Amino acid sequence: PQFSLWKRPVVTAYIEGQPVEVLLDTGADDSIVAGIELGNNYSPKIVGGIGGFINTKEYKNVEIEVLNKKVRATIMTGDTPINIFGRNILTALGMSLNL
Amino acid sequence: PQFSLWKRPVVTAYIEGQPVEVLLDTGADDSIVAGIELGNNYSPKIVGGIGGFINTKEYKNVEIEVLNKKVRATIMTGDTPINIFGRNILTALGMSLNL
Ligand SMILES: CCC(CC)NC(=O)C[C@@H](C(=O)NC[C@@H](O)[C@H](Cc1ccccc1)NC(=O)[C@@H](NC(=O)c1ccc2ccccc2n1)[C@@H](C)O)C(C)(C)C
Repeated sequence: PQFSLWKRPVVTAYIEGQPVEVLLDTGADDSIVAGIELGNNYSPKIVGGIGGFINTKEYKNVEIEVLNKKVRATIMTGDTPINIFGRNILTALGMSLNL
Repeated sequence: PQFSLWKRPVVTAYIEGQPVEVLLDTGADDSIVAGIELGNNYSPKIVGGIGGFINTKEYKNVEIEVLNKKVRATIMTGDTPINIFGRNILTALGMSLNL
């Protein structure tokens, strides 16, 4: 699957079985999701954007299913308007930017 | 060119002859750059991400040479910690996201 960027590259993934829409982001070093419960086992992390900082709850070894593919990675959780799949997940999946 | 996503997909662009290092970003709707004087006629705007928003200057029909191509597009200027080329530019170069 090849995505032209005319529209945002958005897909449906299941995080630990819960379905969500995520933006596949080659401009995010990290993945951050909002409104899903991931559990008690996390670490406070502080994160940056264009806008400014945000504090997140950091989950590791999270079961992800996206694009007919199974991965495990670090998910952070927080106040994010759109949910984002960064370069850590993208790499694990085998995606690439082409020209 | 293909960009594995292991490291940030960064490249050298010339914006009106000035060289710049930029982020190729599938999760950026707008293109935003710091430290170039693009001049006088612009339009007052805002740009936001994670953490919040910032004040920008919107210029139109800027000349850019990147990836061995020549485009003309809108670039904002503002105090971004990293220069970003969003989907508006990527779409002009004919870049795609693949798996
Ligand atoms: C360290 C943790 C990670 C967390 C993502 N942060 C980074 O890797 C830093 C990194 C970064 O923040 N990358 C993510 C960026 O790619 C984010 C992703 C995104 C999309 C949509 C909504 C929110 C956020 N995009 C952006 O910052 C661009 N934003 C948007 O396209 C965008 C779209 C819709 C929105 C709706 C409401 C509020 C904000 C909205 N922002 C901006 C350039 O125009 C730098 C500063 C280098 C670009």
